[PDB]
Amino acid sequence: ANIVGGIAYSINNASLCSVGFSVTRGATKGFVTAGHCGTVNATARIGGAVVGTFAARVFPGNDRAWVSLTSAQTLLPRVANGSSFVTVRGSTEAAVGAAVCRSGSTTGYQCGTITAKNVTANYAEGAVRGLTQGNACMGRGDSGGSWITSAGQAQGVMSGGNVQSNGNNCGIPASQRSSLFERLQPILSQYGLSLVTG
Repeated sequence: ANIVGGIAYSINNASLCSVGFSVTRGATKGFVTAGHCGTVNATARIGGAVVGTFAARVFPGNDRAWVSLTSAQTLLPRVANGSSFVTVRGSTEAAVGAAVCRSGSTTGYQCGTITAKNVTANYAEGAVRGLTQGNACMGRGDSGGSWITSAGQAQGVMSGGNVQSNGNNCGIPASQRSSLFERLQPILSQYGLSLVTG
């Protein structure tokens, strides 16, 4: 399969989440995603085919993971934007007030601004701290998906937010949205990963 940020993948033939970013760890191919998406050794599938397994994760406390892929997979420095693509050019962290977009299987490509940093989410499983907050909308299934600036700077991976009864927060104004992502930089350093860029 071609690995592109924002596309759907399944975990152990059950849950559905979104790809974060293509990465390498030496000769090993992979992608980063959210930790709540799967446990270590869980099997990831794209288009019905096994593509790899969860190599490591932290959730809760943090919300990060990476999936170790078979050599047959094709890593790409891209994030889905409809039929088009946003090129991943680096991982410069944007400041509060910056415009940012996110890509996921459920709500697709959505944009907003970064509104706060170091936010704590109180999930069913426990607290996750240090999250960055934006007001781009999102829905269930967008978890793990890319957050990236239009200029191609990868920001992090979708963790969660204040979804409504319809499963997303698209139906409320941006001013009322809390869409939270896990910063990319600590994921890269924790697992010794390098971002695939173009």
